[PDB]
Amino acid sequence: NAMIKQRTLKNIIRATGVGLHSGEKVYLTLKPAPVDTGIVFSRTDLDPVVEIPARAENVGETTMSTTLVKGDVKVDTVEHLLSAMAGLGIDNAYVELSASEVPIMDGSAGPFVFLIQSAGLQEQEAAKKFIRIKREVSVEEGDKRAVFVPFDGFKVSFEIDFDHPVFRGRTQQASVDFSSTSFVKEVSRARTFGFMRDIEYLRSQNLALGGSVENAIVVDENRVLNEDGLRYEDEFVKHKILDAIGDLYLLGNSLIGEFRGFKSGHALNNQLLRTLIADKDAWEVVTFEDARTAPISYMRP
Ligand SMILES: C[C@@H](O)[C@H](NC(=O)c1ccc(-c2ccc(Br)cc2)cc1)C(=O)NO
Ligand SMILES: [Zn+2]
Repeated sequence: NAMIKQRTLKNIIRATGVGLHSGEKVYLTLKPAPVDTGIVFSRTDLDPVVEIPARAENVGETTMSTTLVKGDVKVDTVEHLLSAMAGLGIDNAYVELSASEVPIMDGSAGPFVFLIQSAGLQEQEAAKKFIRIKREVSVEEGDKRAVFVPFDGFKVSFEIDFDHPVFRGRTQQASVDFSSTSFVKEVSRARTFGFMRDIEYLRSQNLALGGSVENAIVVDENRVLNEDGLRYEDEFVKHKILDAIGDLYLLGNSLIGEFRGFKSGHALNNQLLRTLIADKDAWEVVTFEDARTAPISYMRP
């Protein structure tokens, strides 16, 4: 039988861009890593070089993006790159950065999934480990909720709630079941977004210095300002799904289960992970010695 194997990169990937929040120019380098390394961020601009494993315990700030911290060393906005890594089944990789923030690229996981697939994937000689949800686990705060439900595969449901003319109809909720729907085709191209009133407040405080219509959907009181429009009819809720997939990948292993989110953000997503990790009776580590019988499928490398 053919086991589901761990994956890394076949070749080194190089990217350049700007941090959404910092506005700083950053050089990103993706490198192959040995079996059981996981995703590890590396700040190569520092002396000595500081390594931060992409794990729930290393999550610092969770206000507008997911930030990893080790001492006072930070790696900001890891969620879109981790979403791309999770979507393509990359287990092990070194993510080298020349600055404290992952480049925003076009605001989606699209440019990352393209850079990874261009370099190609390398299957490694070790079984891929999955975390299977055995019991329900939920976290709430006010009207926000995030839940893990046992499910034979991988499924993400998300609902947003904006009282705004652009956000009416069935476009405010989406469910993606990865047994029948491609992360690449239906999720990866969904861009980050911001409302003009919030952006004006951020700018007044010298925040979100790298943001523009080139790396985000900008919505005022009545419309989308981007001249070229949306990539999906429900691009906003698909971006929240992209975010949830990246934040969930801080578990350090692919999930076998279902995520449901209602107005959930980076903070509640990480509180859900921390609650699941603490509740050892709600999950177990599984491997698939026969890919045929597996409830999750990855694209060929
Ligand atoms: C969607 C939301 O959860 C979050 N994005 C933001 O908080 C955010 C997105 C864009 C801007 C922004 C866009 C354009 C301009 Br001009 C300035 C800021 C600010 C914050 C996000 O994608 N986190 O991963
Ligand atoms: Zn995002």
